[PDB]
Amino acid sequence: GSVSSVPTKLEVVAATPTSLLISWDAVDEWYVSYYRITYGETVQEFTVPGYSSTATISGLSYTITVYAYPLWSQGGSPISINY
Amino acid sequence: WEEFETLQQQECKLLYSRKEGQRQENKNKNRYKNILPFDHTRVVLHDGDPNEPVSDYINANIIMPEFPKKSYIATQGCLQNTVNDFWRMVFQENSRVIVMTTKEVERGKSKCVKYWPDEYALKEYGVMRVRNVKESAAHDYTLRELKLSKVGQGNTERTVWQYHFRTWPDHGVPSDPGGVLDFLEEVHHKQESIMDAGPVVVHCSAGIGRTGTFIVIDILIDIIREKGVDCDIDVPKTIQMVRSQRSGMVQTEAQYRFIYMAVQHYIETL
Repeated sequence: GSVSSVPTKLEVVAATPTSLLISWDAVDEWYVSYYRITYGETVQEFTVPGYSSTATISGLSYTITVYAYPLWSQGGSPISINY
Repeated sequence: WEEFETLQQQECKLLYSRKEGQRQENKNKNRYKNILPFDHTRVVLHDGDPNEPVSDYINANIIMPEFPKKSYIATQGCLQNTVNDFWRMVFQENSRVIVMTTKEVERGKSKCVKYWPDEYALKEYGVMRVRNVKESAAHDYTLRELKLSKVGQGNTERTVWQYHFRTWPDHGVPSDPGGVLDFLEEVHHKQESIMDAGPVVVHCSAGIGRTGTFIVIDILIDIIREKGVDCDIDVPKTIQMVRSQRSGMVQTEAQYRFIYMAVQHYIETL
């Protein structure tokens, strides 16, 4: 059996003091119906189509976590970052 | 509601093996490496080309309702190298109805590779011979009447009706379920009218998302058709039951809500 981390990277590419442009890599040949982005103060949630590799978060005065669905055959925990 | 997330968390570990799809000799037969058929419900193909090390594999699962005419085949969209395998599967199961859930290309991405000849044309896929005798067009779908038979065996020809759904939006689900319901009513009229008809094939792209929505809606609508309003419509239980035969049927929350909306539209129509 094999197990893959989806996504593999999570990067804050651009930022305003209230917005945040987040980005992640996409595993080729890996099906992702959608992504769930959770953000909070080191929570709030939203979802985003599997086609996308970028997202924007507004309404901020921070931990960001990316889940990929379906959930099986994954490393065991999602990718996360602090900003 | 929040039950869809509970089902998604329930599918974070799969309880049945998918080893045949993970073999090296099958690595080029799957659109995605994480969408694989269960071993105990996968379709086993006969009469493959012996030059290939493995010729009995296709990313396809038999889906049965449980609390061939009333069963389905859920499979991925064809790849360029798996079209002959798709037609071998359609012939081997005596299937008479195919439901395409996506267009050939949508938003630039190839979802379903063309595996049929044009109207009044004829093409051979391996040992299978497919003839397109008539194409009709409705608002929500395109019907193509095909003739499938084995080469050198004219007494094996049967009609396969391919219902290609084309109205599904690029993002999200249809805002109204009337088109899907009329489409499935036509498919049900076609399948019921053929004696000893095999499983209805439902496929395109990954073959779990829109495919799962279609299959689950059809199952629940048939329950309502058979017993009326005095029956139990358990959407999460039906999703769990179909997921025990193919992983991840129905993928988004919008499709989850669309199942409820279509079932209630059908109930209010009766």
